[PDB]
Amino acid sequence: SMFLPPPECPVFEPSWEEFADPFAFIHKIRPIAEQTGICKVRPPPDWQPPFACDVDKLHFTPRIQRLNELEAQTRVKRDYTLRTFGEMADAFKSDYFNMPVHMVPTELVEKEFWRLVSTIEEDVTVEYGADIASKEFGSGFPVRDGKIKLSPEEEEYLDSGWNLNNMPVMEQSVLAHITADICGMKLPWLYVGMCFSSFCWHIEDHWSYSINYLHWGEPKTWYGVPGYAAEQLENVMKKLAPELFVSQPDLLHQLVTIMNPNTLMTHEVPVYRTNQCAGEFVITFPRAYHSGFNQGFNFAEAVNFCTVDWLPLGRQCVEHYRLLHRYCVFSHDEMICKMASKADVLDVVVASTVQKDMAIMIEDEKALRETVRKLGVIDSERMDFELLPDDERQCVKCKTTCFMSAISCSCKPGLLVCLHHVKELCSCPPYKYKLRYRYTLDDLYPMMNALKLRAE
Ligand SMILES: CCN(CCN(C)C)C(=O)CNCc1cc(C(N)=O)ccn1
Ligand SMILES: [Mn+2]
Ligand SMILES: [Mn+2]
Ligand SMILES: [Mn+2]
Ligand SMILES: [Zn+2]
Ligand SMILES: [Zn+2]
Repeated sequence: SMFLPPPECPVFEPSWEEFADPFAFIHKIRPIAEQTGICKVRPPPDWQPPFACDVDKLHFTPRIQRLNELEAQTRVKRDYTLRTFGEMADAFKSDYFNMPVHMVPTELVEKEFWRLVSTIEEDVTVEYGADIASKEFGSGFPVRDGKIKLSPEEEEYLDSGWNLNNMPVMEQSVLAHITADICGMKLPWLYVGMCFSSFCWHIEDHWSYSINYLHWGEPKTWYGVPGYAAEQLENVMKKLAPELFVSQPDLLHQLVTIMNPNTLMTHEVPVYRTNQCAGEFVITFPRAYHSGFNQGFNFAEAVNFCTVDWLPLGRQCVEHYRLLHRYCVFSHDEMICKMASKADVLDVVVASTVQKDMAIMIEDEKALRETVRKLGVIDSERMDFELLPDDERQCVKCKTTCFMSAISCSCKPGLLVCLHHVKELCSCPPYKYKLRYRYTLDDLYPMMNALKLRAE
């Protein structure tokens, strides 16, 4: 056999009552769906957000993609309109199979994708569209304030919990009250697909959820691995493609690849599949590896998503980043402290969950400060870390974005290390160093206490 399709991931068909609140729904399905990494959600049949777009006025520049298994691709890096892209895309698939596009079976495209990527003699290239929601490339969902009168049907979906523009700013999102420069994680991204255009194996930034909606067009085929098996997958991948695991100079140089799910399955990594059709959602859970390809010309929209369930995994993720020397998108501790400073307006369940994470943060910080004092760092000064651009507050050694504290030395102006890397700053003795801290321990306990009062 060439390709043995992985088993199907779970599919949910919520009632209107179940669907109305996405956070409740996603919490409810977690015990099932976290075991598979991905799941598919079919909205109720009358949930039909209208899509409108001028195919001649929307412009984008897609990336050329070689389709070679295990070959390195960079995670981010010729102008088309949506019309001219669609014409290219349709002609490509039509010519590839010598058939009309709807007649090409999904099973065949999948088999052929996996043949094509493993065959060295084949050098098939396609074009992959990825674009932030913006003035120049709008969301597929309705949004306010475009200097345009919206239809009543459009207005029905402005405030939907499953309008991907709203999910990050709803009260149950833990990023709802955050306002650091992290646009990539509260704003949707648009993906214009064609036959075989592919998303390599990856997990989301900070191990966040993702929500993915296929607005229209031909299906999107997915493979997913549960969070629990993330390190098994990485070990399998490292053995077969070690070049992908060399550390990156920055966060725009991440290496990813196409890899046959049968290889993962041969090494006892659990993998699930689905074909996502127009009008369906795919949800990826924290640290759930996923990859896939498009069956044909299509239009998808996705957003990162951080719930109360995610919060403690977010802390683990930043620890894992420190161990790997990987750059952070934002400071998790900064997020926690921001939320604490708004305790009175938080959702009560969010308040309760932030309180728990904050207690861990404070105890770890207490221990770290005791440790650096014993190393002979004596001098200290308060510092408003949040005011520094990220690249001015990264640990020299592990690249973590500092917030709670860091160590500086006047012999190396502007350099910082986190409290795990006091020995990596410079050759001067520790009495010349200064502990730079955002809060005293006595500042922190009342912040956590406000959260407790809000939580009731
Ligand atoms: C939430 C959107 N986002 C942030 C974008 N930035 C990293 C640039 C992602 O990474 C999503 N992960 C990539 C991806 C693509 C696709 C696709 N082309 O259908 C499906 C699943 N995952
Ligand atoms: Mn090939
Ligand atoms: Mn993704
Ligand atoms: Mn001062
Ligand atoms: Zn460090
Ligand atoms: Zn020094």
